[PDB]
Amino acid sequence: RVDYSGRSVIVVGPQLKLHQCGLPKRMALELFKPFLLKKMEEKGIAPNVKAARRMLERQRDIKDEVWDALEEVIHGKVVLLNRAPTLHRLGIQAFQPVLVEGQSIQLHPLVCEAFNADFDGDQMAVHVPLSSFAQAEARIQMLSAHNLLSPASGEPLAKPSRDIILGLYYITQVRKEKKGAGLEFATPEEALAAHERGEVALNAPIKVAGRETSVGRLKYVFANPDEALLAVAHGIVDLQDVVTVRYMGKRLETSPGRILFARIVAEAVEDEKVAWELIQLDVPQEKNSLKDLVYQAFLRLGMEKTARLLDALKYYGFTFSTTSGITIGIDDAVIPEEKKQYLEEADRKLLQIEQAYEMGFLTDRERYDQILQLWTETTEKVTQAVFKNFEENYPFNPLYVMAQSGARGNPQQIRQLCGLRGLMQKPSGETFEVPVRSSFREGLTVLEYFISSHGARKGGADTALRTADSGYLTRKLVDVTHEIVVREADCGTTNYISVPLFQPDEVTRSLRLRKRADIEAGLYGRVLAREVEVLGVRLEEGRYLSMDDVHLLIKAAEAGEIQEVPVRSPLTCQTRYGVCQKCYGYDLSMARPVSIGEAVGIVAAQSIGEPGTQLTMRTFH
Amino acid sequence: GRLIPAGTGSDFVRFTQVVDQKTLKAIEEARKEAVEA
Amino acid sequence: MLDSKLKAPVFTVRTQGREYGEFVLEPLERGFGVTLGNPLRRILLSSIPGTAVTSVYIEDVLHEFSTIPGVKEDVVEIILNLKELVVRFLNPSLQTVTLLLKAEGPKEVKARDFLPVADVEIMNPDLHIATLEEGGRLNMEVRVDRGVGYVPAEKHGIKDRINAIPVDAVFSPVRRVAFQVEDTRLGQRTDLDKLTLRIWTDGSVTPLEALNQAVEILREHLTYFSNPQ
Amino acid sequence: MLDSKLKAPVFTVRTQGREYGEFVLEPLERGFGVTLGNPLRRILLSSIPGTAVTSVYIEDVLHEFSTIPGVKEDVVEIILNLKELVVRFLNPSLQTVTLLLKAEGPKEVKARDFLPVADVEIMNPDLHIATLEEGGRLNMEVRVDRGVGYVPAEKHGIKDRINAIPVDAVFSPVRRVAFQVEDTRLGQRTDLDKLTLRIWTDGSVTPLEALNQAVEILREHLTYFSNPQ
Amino acid sequence: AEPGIDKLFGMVDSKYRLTVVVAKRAQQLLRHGFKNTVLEPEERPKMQTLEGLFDDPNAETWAMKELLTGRLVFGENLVPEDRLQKEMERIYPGE
Amino acid sequence: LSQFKDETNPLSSLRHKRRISALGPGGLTRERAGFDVRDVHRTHYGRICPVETPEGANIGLITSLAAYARVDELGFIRTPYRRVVGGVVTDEVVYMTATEEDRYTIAQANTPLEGNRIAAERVVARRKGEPVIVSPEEVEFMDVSPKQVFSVNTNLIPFLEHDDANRALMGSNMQTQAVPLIRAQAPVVMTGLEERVVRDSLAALYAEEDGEVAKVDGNRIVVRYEDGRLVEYPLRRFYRSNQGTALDQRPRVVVGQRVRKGDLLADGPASENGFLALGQNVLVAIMPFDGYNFEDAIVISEELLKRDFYTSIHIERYEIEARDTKLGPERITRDIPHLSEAALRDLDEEGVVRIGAEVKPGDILVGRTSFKGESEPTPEERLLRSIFGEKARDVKDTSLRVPPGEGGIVVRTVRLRRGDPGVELKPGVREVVRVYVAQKRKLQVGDKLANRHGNKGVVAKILPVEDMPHLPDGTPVDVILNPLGVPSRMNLGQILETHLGLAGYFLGQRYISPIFDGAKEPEIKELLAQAFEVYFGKRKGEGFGVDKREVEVLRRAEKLGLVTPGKTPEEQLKELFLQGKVVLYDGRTGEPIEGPIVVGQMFIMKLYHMVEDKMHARSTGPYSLITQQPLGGKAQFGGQRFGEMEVWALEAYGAAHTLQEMLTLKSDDIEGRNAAYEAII
Ligand SMILES: [Mg+2]
Ligand SMILES: [Zn+2]
Repeated sequence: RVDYSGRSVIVVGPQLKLHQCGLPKRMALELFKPFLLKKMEEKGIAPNVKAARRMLERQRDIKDEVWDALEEVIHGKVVLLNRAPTLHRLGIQAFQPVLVEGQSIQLHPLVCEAFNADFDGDQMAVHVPLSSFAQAEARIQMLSAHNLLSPASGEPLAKPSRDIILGLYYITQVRKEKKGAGLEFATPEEALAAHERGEVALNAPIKVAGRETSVGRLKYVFANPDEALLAVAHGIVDLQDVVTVRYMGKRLETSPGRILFARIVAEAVEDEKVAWELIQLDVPQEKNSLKDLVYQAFLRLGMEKTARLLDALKYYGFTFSTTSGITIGIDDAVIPEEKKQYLEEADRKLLQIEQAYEMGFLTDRERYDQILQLWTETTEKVTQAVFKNFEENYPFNPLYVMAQSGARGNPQQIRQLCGLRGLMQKPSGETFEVPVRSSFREGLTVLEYFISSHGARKGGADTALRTADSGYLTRKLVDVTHEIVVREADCGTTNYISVPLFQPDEVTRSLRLRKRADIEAGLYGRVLAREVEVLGVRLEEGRYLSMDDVHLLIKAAEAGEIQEVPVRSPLTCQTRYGVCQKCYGYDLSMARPVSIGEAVGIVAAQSIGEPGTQLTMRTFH
Repeated sequence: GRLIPAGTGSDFVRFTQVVDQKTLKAIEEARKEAVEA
Repeated sequence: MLDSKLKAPVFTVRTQGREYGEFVLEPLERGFGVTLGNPLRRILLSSIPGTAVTSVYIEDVLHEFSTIPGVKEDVVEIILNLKELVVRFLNPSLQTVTLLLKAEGPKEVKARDFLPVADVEIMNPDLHIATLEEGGRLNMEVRVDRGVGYVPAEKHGIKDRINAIPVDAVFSPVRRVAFQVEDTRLGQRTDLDKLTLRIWTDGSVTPLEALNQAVEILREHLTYFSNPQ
Repeated sequence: MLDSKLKAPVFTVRTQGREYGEFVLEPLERGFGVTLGNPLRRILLSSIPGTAVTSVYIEDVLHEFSTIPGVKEDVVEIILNLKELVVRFLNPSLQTVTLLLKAEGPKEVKARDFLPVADVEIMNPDLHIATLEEGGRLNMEVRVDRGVGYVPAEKHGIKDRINAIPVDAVFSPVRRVAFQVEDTRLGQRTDLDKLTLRIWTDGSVTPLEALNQAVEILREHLTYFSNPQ
Repeated sequence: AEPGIDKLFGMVDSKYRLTVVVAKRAQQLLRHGFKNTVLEPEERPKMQTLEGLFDDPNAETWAMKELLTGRLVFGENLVPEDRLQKEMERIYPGE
Repeated sequence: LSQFKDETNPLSSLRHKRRISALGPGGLTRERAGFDVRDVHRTHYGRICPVETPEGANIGLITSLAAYARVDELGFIRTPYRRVVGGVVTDEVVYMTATEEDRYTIAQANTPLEGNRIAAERVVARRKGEPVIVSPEEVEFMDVSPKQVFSVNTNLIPFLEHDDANRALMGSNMQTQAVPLIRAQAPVVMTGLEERVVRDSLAALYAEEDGEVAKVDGNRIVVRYEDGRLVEYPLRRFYRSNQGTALDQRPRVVVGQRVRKGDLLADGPASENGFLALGQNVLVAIMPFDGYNFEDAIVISEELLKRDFYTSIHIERYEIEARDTKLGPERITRDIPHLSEAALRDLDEEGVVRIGAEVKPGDILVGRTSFKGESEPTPEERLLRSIFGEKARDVKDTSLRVPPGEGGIVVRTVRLRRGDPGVELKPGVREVVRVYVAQKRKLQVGDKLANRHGNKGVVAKILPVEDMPHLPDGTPVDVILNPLGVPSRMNLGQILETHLGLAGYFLGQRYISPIFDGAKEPEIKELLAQAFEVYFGKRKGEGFGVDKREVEVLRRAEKLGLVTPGKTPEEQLKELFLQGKVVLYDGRTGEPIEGPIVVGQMFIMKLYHMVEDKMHARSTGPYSLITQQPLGGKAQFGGQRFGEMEVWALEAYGAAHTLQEMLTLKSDDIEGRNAAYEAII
């Protein structure tokens, strides 16, 4: 048990910046008691230590002067925060305390992803770095706002979680309303006029499918950037509306919100043009686009500057979300009109299967496996049906966007509310013959409910297991891997592995380009063993291949210039106990090369233990 | 309960000192003093 | 004074040029920074009446979607550049001023090229209207008015000359407003509103000036609650 | 005056009692009904002063969690009913008034049972304090103060008599605010804002009074933009 | 995040080295007297109850604020281990 | 198997009475065998709830039975099923054994019924654990009720039907954690058993036989039955529940009242009017706020505290003993040897603290005096005492104090001295001193509240009524729930509750939506319709129409697809309201919130604060005797554990020192921690 420890309930701290964290002064006081005592003596509050002690032994006795003392002792010090299962190194992060009233601990929303913590009563512990050294490391290499990219993947972890996307998404989406009369302005001038008046009338919308420009573009043109928003503020143009605007050198046909997003980033980091180069305003910002943005900003502009962008997004996402007024009603979950069809069609088809068995054609089994096949297909049918519904008719259905935007929702989940959750398995594993005809929108019956219940337990029983299986694993991994640490000079043994860009057997034999992901996995931030000249550029030897480079090799393999890639690796290192800079690679939590002395052994063992909690668990062997 | 072999606990950096140009000239002055008589 | 009244809004200012002007004011009680910043904002944008090009008439041009020979820019691009033009008249007697300009041949047409008008001044001289090649004939009359807020060219539909084309109304020397309400700690209680609002201005007027006008409009409106009925 | 100034906010009022008071004011320019109604609302709820039971002393009761014989209600229920009591004193001279009441036996104790005090008035007479059975002895002293906002009984900790028990402070005499901005048609232009805000009050002050105080707070705050720095 | 952390990172050969430097600089900043600094005059360390950070709030926030400047020197073996502590006591007062 | 009654609130104390466990005698089912038992077997129908069992390792092994589940002759849960001879359904019921259930073709209750007549040719039935579409002529037996399928605790959920069985579990266990508020309120929408719950549980006091009331004290209701008798019914004023929740019986009957047999005389700890009541139906908007409701955070309107809404009374029972040491008896006296009378005030009674005294952390609750050393005096302390006052009481201050965290006002005390009446004083125990303290807990930022569905969350911010979301008519929302928490989890039932709620708000009425037979989407849209008239009808007459704001949000709403383009705003808003959402203005800006947002009367309870909750925090403290690591207990908090998983976390980082610290200076370095402290000092 640590001596300078603490633990309380946690609570979202929206205004807080990644940098800091809200810590109850009342907690801080005990935590930093000795640091305070002495500081009391440095001021007039108390003559000596023992005094300063008795001065605080009772709650009613504290002069408001003491808070000012503690607040002064904590000036630039930082503390560590822990979460229930510490699965990876980010399971503990350092922040600057900003003392606050009450019992709760104010936590930043962006790091809620690193520690798997939600606010249904989760509680985090808190420790204190006593030595000037422990502090040094803590706030240098352990502080949150510095470790933005994961050690598992060069993907950021400071990604705009649920609420932020939801906000940033709604702002940048464009709308489409009613196509009745001709949509052709690309050519006639009588087309501009007639469909401009017809729009003024009740027939043409401001956002109609009319190739070049829906009358919504025809009506409004905005000179400078600002001009655009001002009209919005006056109630002329919604943010999600299709309008034309003049930017730096182009007449760009892009929506208000999109134009605004542009600024947000353009402002977060003042290199405005550099802000435009790494952003895609041609689409609604999903978590991935954002994720991407983050990464890019990280390699492009620099670490701290990224941090700023992060909170910038955090802030506006949060705000815009509030105003967007997205909510949850029963009618918002919309059931397709096709559901009845697909159901009945498959219904009668079941009847045939029955008549086919009543006669003696299909064996007891054949019947069974044929029925399930009917549903499994029929169910997947309703699924793409509901989506199509929303995709076509309600682009801004609440329940929808959240799932489209990197926000919240799973295709399979949606299915259970709007479409229907169809097949649940029996106790053993044999799926039931009858499906669950109902959705959650309508009354899941007394029994279709019970039916689906079974499968629920197995999922929970499974989750209960990786809570510790996850450990079973990491343990073993750390037992074998702890010793492994980066301590080197470029290990001179050049024995290298060749990464395959093609796989021999999807379909028997057909050579194919590996998935952009796997390949990424294989060559991201590696060190070329030998030089490779590919599409025109000469990748030199020993060069660390950035994601941009691993994007080139692929583009090259697409063309047909390389089937393998020479690259250093741990599997071929010479340092007996340890691995070197050139053989490990890039990925420290930072994107440059690995820094000597990184505890890779574990960093590794961890990245592999966590996701393990997501894999199925029937029987070991 | 020893310092960790890995990390800031690297033989590579366990030893590193810092200086001010003021303390730089002060140590060379000590070297100058080494000249006897 | 010493206790509650000396503990008074420390009005602090930071202004560079006539365009940007930050304004801080704290302490404030609970949720007042918002109570103030928001209205001022709404005023700073709509109310600070201003000036903007309300109508245009190119002599040979009939519709807004046309292109003039010897003129690189198209009608729509130029009418757009005119929205960028900032003028300033000195007294009420000037409600609607029609500025005139005619230039020919190989010359660049900038706002300084408009024939001077007695009580009117152009703060946007070097702004670029067009690039004339050869045999470039451009003779126009651009209307100018004093109004408030934003008025779509559709809403007013000005009619000086039948072949003229209305323009959208950007009535404000104010470009953008922005206010933040961050906590400030004053001794005893921590809950405190600190209101700081950032104002941008085309230069016609100054942030400070704007702000002053703003507060007054509010004040003047608060007096309108006098005679019951 | 005749044209633009005579065309001035017709301040009309409709007030019944001291609780409800509607207030209409039109015409107003573009989006101003909102510009005004919202701040006033924000003020009317946070900013305005009133009265609330700050402390209580039952004679035989020591802590708040006790129950008095012959009395159906428990200390905590009664102290709760007292928060419901709305009083009204007439001048500054009355900062803290202690109202007294003692009733015995088979009678219902209502607020009217408090012994009258010269400059103080009880608008909540029929409010129910307690139900006494037989041999029911209730003799208490309930403090009353003039303050602003909400103040937890923990925050003040009033000390009249050592066995007394503080109560929570519900000082906004305002219950609820509500404002609507419906279009009004005045001759020429149709776009018009008509601002009418409905104010409810516990009785301590009046809707009108409140409103006045409100606008002033705003005004006083608009003056705080005087001295740059 | 923290001031020019990138800039700092870049000034070292190893990440973990930058940590040792700052920490040891912060050490000396306090022990030998806190005025053992290289950049105090015009734009320096500052806190706001008054502008009093000029005296002793955060040690390393200083160290880093100096290291970001090019006056300090960190080496593997720059100045002999024991003669350093001697020359430093001799020149910096405050105790 | 026998355990403390879980009376966090009557419901909890009941379920805990009727749950069924696996483990125990060991000879029936130990810890090893699992997953086949832990799964919800087919037979569990009406015999065991499939939701009820708790989360965690101990899953499915412990679960409370169902509604109509009954142990016949030998412990065999028989679930009832009614008989159906031919196409005729009976009101007769057979409590059937697991086994026999398989021999028959059984059908569900949802089957369209004309009385005894089945109504559809191809109607569902399930032979033996297999779903089967059977004919009316094969339907041998039918399900008794939707209720029998689950447990009591679960039956209390509104539209169970629309909520993922997974999250519905949370809902059921949440109720078991409901703390009694001094302002109970029945749900705006109930299932139908709230009544029966309070009744079958022993919360409220019911009238035996008809009569009239005589006296209605705050402590007793002596009723007079028509039989010529009258009995005094005491009411547990303020009693201490095992878990520290108040249990008071508040009389609801006035003086001289003719009572019907079985009518509530008094309400139980958490009953409003004979109905179960926890938390309080509160008007709620369901949108995103800044980040105040981000993953599972809840924003609360200060207004909720103005009225004593979520407020609850707790009581902890501090106890201290006068032990007999061979060094000399520990006396309990007002005497506190070393420093002040200031601290002796509330220690009024010589020794004990005075009732009704406000105790804060660190005040003496009780004084006691034990001896200074183990066997010998002190040479150094000998000098000091002599220097300023030799003649000093060589007794040590060992006095029960207020542990950090909190205390309230003392309400009762107990002291048992030498001549024991009929009490059991342990050996060495000279005498005991109990101190019951009480405290009001008004909801605050650290607390957690959750609806019956499963949306669980913590208060992150209490907003000033000044600026939170306000409806067109001045009435503002109490709580703002994040939408995002709804999609992922699948319990639309809450979203359904809020809608019916909105109706009841304007229509001033409460409803009862049964388990799966309850309210239907059309019926609610119907009440909403009625509500539009109360909402907007008065609006018409009161003198005004629609806002620029109201119109504006409409524009964005048709562009959305929530309102039929071309219809009048008045007509459009009706449409939009029927959808369950209304227009809301910011409150901070007064502008509207682009897009209609739903709002309504959702029931929400406040959850009990465990001991761990009491945010711990230890600087320095005791240490184990054999293991030298930090240990707590009574008043020093006790250190937090630094587990392997946590070590690695640091190991992974370059936290060398920070890790050494955690292993040395902070926990085991005897000479380390000492020099440590001092150094810091
Ligand atoms: Mg949680
Ligand atoms: Zn190597």
